Amino acid sequence: LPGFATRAIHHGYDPQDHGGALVPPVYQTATFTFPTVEYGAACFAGEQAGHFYSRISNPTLNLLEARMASLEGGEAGLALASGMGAITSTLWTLLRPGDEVLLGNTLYGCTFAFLHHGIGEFGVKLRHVDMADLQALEAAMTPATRVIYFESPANPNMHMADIAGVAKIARKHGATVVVDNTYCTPYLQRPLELGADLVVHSATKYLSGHGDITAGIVVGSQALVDRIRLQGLKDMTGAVLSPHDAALLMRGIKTLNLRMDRHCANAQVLAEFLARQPQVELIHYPGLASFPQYTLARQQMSQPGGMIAFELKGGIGAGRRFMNALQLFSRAVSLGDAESLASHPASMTHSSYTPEERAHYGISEGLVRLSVGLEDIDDLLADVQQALKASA
Amino acid sequence: LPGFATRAIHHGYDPQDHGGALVPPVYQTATFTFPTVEYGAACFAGEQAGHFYSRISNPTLNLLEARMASLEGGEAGLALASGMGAITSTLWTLLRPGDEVLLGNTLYGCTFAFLHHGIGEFGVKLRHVDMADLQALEAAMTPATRVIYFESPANPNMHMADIAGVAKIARKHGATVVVDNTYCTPYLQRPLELGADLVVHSATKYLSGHGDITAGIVVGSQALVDRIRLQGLKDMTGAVLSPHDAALLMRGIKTLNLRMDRHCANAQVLAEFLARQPQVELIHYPGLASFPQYTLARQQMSQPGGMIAFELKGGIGAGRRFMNALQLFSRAVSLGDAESLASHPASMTHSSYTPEERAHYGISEGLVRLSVGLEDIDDLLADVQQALKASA
Amino acid sequence: LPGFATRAIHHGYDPQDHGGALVPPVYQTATFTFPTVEYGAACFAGEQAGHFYSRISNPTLNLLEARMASLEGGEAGLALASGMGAITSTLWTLLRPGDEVLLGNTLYGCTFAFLHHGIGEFGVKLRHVDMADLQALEAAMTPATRVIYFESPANPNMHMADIAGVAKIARKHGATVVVDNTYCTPYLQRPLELGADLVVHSATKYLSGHGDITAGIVVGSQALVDRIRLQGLKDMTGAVLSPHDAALLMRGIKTLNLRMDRHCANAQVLAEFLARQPQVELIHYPGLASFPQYTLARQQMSQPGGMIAFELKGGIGAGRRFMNALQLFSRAVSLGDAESLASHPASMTHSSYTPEERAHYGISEGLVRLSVGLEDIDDLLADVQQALKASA
Amino acid sequence: GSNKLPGFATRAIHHGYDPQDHGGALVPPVYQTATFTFPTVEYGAACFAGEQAGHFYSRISNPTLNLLEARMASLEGGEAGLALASGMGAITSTLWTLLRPGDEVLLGNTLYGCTFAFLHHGIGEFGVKLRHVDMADLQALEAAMTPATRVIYFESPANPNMHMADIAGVAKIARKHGATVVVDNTYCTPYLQRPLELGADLVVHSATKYLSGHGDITAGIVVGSQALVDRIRLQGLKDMTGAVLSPHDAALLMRGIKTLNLRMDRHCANAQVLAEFLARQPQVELIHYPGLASFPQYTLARQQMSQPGGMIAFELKGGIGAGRRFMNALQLFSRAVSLGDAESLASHPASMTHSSYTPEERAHYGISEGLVRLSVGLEDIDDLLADVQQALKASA
Ligand SMILES: CSC/C=C(/NCc1c(COP(=O)(O)O)cnc(C)c1O)C(=O)O
Ligand SMILES: CSC/C=C(/NCc1c(COP(=O)(O)O)cnc(C)c1O)C(=O)O
Ligand SMILES: CSC/C=C(\NCc1c(COP(=O)(O)O)cnc(C)c1O)C(=O)O
Ligand code: MET
Repeated sequence: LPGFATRAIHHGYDPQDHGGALVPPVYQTATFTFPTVEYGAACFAGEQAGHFYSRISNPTLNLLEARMASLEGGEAGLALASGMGAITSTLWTLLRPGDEVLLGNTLYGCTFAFLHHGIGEFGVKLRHVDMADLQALEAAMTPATRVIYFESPANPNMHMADIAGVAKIARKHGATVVVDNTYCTPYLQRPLELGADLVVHSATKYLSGHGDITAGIVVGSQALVDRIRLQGLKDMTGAVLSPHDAALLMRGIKTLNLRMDRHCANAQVLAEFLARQPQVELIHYPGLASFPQYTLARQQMSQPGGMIAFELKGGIGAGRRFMNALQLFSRAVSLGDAESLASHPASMTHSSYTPEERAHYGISEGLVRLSVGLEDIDDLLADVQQALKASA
Repeated sequence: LPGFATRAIHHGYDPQDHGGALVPPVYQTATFTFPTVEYGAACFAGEQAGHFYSRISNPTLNLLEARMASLEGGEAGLALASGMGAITSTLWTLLRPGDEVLLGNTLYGCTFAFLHHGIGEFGVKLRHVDMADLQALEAAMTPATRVIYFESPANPNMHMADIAGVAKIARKHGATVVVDNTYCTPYLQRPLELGADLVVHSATKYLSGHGDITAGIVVGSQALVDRIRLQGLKDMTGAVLSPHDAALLMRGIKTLNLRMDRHCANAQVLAEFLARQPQVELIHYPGLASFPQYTLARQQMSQPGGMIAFELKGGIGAGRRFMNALQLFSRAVSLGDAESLASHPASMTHSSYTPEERAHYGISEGLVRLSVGLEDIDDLLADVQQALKASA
Repeated sequence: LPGFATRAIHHGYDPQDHGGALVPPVYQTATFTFPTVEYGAACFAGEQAGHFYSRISNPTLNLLEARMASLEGGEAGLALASGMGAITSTLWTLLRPGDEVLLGNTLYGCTFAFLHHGIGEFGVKLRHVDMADLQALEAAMTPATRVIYFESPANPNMHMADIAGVAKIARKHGATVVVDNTYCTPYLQRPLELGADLVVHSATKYLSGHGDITAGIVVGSQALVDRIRLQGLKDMTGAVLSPHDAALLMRGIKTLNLRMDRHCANAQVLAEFLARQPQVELIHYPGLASFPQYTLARQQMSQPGGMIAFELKGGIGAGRRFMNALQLFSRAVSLGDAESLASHPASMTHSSYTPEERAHYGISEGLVRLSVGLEDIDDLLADVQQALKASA
Repeated sequence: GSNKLPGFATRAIHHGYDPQDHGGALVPPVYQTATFTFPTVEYGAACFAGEQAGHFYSRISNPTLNLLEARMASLEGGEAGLALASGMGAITSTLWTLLRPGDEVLLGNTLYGCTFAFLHHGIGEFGVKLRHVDMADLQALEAAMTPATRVIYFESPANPNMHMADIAGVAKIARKHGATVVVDNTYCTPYLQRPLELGADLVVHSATKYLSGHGDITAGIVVGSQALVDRIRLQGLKDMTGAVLSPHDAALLMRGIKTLNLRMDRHCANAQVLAEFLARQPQVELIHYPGLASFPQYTLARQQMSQPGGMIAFELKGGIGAGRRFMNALQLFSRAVSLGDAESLASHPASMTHSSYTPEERAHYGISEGLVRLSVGLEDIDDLLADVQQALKASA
């Protein structure tokens, strides 16, 4: 097996099948023609290998899918119009009324809304559990539990789950484990190699790396991915990725290892800085020895990532003023871009929650989240220092 | 009030607001920054204009949306990753368990599959009514009836619905009427002006015109579109259109009127030709007097369209020989491209129906569907001529 | 031999050669690899047929080139980064110091600048001559004359050249005739079929049709085009066209016929309107019976085009008022877009600053030129009408 | 305080763009438009003159291209930038504006093939005189200067043999005599070498190579003084080449420049390990890599380039015959021209990038027949070593 960087650049592509083109040509085409109608009819049956319509399958997208599967260590992949496209296409195809889903305690806002105000209003039972407390997860398992879905680390407090420990319990009771691996990427964490069945990404984030597309990835077994493609995507969401955006995603993926290395090194220095500052009340960063689940972090992630969450002593007022004072960091949702970003999740990413749900599921009101970018670390520190003075 | 072609080129855009740029700049960006966090909070709350995240809203998508709303005569538009994106996003937000939806007799494969094997399996009631028969429709209206959905003309037999007749009934019972206007386009038929509440398009087809993007549009009232954007798209499908694809779609729309004229002219000559041939049992083209619903087609559609359906005497076997001998037409699914396409809906586009579930909903044995393109008519006649000779 | 529109959609491409893709895939790639190095050495020698570097040759560019060659009735085509790309690459290849180039009396501004302040200052002789007047052209020929270069119609006064008469005179001295066919496009005029050796285009204009790319085309004999590719383009200009832009150009070419029909019908109407107005001293439009070269225009052009130039009685000040009053027409240089455009070169384009510094070649004082777009003619008429009233 | 210059990486991501000026878009929107319009026709008069700041036509200037231009200027440490359709578009647009019949250009001993061909068979045939000089030999350069000498033009390291020039030294001689110094900086990028900071007047790039980094576009850049870059914009590009960069391709180039520092770091680290491995090998006659002490101009490399780069040049014992068999055995490296891509490439200049040269012009101007050039990519170094190791086995 070649190394991660070699596969992120080369896997699934030989230039000699495409006129020698070093870069794969872009199949910006909705439909594909047939030499005979029996050949075309065989394609629709699955009996012959080929393409007919890009919503179902497209060669540019397939190469992206194969490459991402290789990177996650899984069998098959599916590319979609957004991260929400990944999650919704996936869960619509795996759940039906009366099924129960076990959720991580804290979730990305639109995932939470999808579950509670979307598929949960169509007869699917939901129950939130602390996926780091394996006793409690075991106790919450019923025979109607079909899916355990969580993020590790969680957006946005960085709460972790023991993935292999959860997978053990799901094997024991017969549930499908679905992990949102957006924050880490396959470069830092591979939930399929720890017993998960499916992983989902917002490829909008680190995998793209440059903030210029919206996209989603699903990786897992050929059996599960084929059902998500032919039902979730085809019929229930229609979240088709543009070949153009798929080509850019592949372009971004070729520097993933180099980007994550720099994201992680910048974030480590910044986290250590913030931990020594008088205005900071507390800080969640997996790379800090004070991180509650530091041991599990080093067990599961090869590096501590580029995301930091912290609270300021002065509460929401100080957080507002910290944020307005930033000149190099931009005030924006999203993450995993070259540009450093900051946000207040209660008023933004986690707006979809009520005040009561945020307090119950762990989204504080004075919390700020930083996506640490690829800028020079001295420039980012100088920006942060002066914003802390301004926060008071 | 400027004419249709004028609005298809200019509506919603003044070059003076974007540094004089004649063509609108492409906002290929996932996220948008805020000058203060208060500004950002306000964007999420809805109480101020601007942008935050392209899955919810993007200025390039907004121009397309506003422009499509003008063409259709609606208050608001929404752009999505595909036709199925538009349909599913619309229906996932309007319906809940115990609601009923009355459908047209014939539907596009994946719409049918979505309805019966997707949302239908989540506690929603389906019932199929002839939407030309107002007596039957009235007798199907239960107080659970929340939505009325149909194509007119229908894919692929060309069945018309009485849009003003249906809307009359729906206004009395408080039902929302949704019309898939893909085949006609706003240039030929505007269902909102005949009383529909929402129109959906596969913009993949005539609106793009060139077969290079997959895309969907929803147009209707502000209040319905706002709900479909903020629930269906945001939370339940994530069917986000690429700004790149939206700029290609806007580019296509700029020649819609000229393209539709030529599609219609070419298809008229070809339909009239196919009527006169001995190998043809029947034919469904709205611009022949022979067409069963000719009078209703003239009241809704300003021209008869680019699509022909027909049967050969010889049946399924003669279909194969005809299709396989076409040398200018291509054997492929889809429609509304510059290139002329030929399709066998049983094995291809309507494969999602079981054998003789096709026959319950009017999908014949030896039905060949043509999407007539923009090529020189004499070349299209010659090609069809020699193909009929080879089907003997 | 298939019709013009059929060739503009299909020529040189079969979907069976590229996985069935209806639309050709875009080779957005700088380099191409070789299976062995003997294969690679052959490619640079010209022995083996393949690809090595997009600046020299790219499959996406080749398809565009073959298609543009088919439309103009030429052996071969070359795609370049702009119309000036095409013109400069052509002339740098064909001329050396001491060679003379014979020039149409009026020329596009940058072509004039290139000839006079560029290649003319490297020892190449220039002479301007009326290319309608065969007596003076024959008298102007010298042994040094190697190239005869002109536009017909000539920007911006619509003056015409006798292409077949010029070619006949060129054949007697072995000189190469190069026609800028930008205004007409191959749909309206085909200078190669009237005896010219090479045609050049700003494909930026009508061929694109939508104002979103800059591109040049050269079409002519294989031997000439090979040399412009391997000398002009490769070494002397580096005016490489992006494959992405070449894909868009081909997308524009698919509606060239329909767009040109509409451009011309709109311009005929606006010309007939302006010819009768009291504010209008003089008008140049090939379709008007009063047009000085009406008979010659109709020998060479199948339709009279989308461009109009006219003179207002009030001179420079009236020109400004008219231009400033247009609400629908945009004040811009360029032509051939869906959007209607107006320029008033006496508010300074064609590079010159006073009366008498003007009018060596026919650029005047109250001359405004219109690129008549694809909008509804009643809207265009209304806009021109109110602008005429404001000009008084 | 605030008068400190931001770091290279910060400027490669941010310089010249505030999201506030474009509806908050984090990524600049792409101006894929040929033409721009005016609010009045007097405002239009001033934009072809140059009293008013603004836009009219993309072949002259465009907001997406201006951002790219200003950003590359910042990185090179020059006043202004220009974006063109290719490396050759940058070179030709520059030389067509600076030279006229009677002028002499002093040229580095070895040049990229199409640059050589442009000079000898192109602009040379239009009355411009040419002289080659070893630009590492400052005494020879001084001796070669004449009062008709107008431009000094060279690459450093040169394509394909890695020969170098003392840029600071050439600039000093040029200051004294009055010539304009133009350096093709393709190989190093502004991350490794900044010829304007050493005294050059203009730098040109094939941005097709490391700046893009991903092999999907063709593109050129010129950076220099405002006066010289304006002249090149309005004469070379506008009238003499028309080598206009697509705004789409300029957006991709900017996307690539955001990872230039990281990619270059990894190119150099990979090539260094690979060069040391090739130095130890029995099949290898010689090897030119600037990071080995055996490199003829080792101290000059160290003095001008902050890292040794991604390009290796070597020769096998067995000559051209052994080249053939080695290159045909590679399975991770690709056989192709170009360089500075994520994918590792191997080529053979005499039949490839330098085919424009005649056989005696290759022996003269330092281009051997058995020379094999490597552009070391971003793959895992153990995968690359293994591929080169098994390829040397089959070349025996
Ligand atoms: C409320 S707007 C902020 C969007 C952000 N996140 C998105 C996201 C998605 C969904 O992915 P798209 O569908 O690609 O966004 C899925 N999974 C995770 C862990 C995510 O963080 C944000 O973090 O700020
Ligand atoms: C025979 S095709 C090989 C392409 C290679 N070279 C490119 C190049 C250019 C020209 O730049 P575009 O015009 O952008 O290619 C200019 N200047 C330098 C120092 C270059 O290396 C090659 O080395 O293999
Ligand atoms: C399985 S092959 C599909 C190609 C065909 N139709 C699609 C279609 C859609 C769906 O739209 P996307 O989601 O944009 O394809 C919606 N509405 C209508 C009337 C449609 O015809 C076809 O061959 O008729
Ligand atoms: C730099 S002058 C540009 C003029 C414009 N391209 C025209 O067609 O007239």
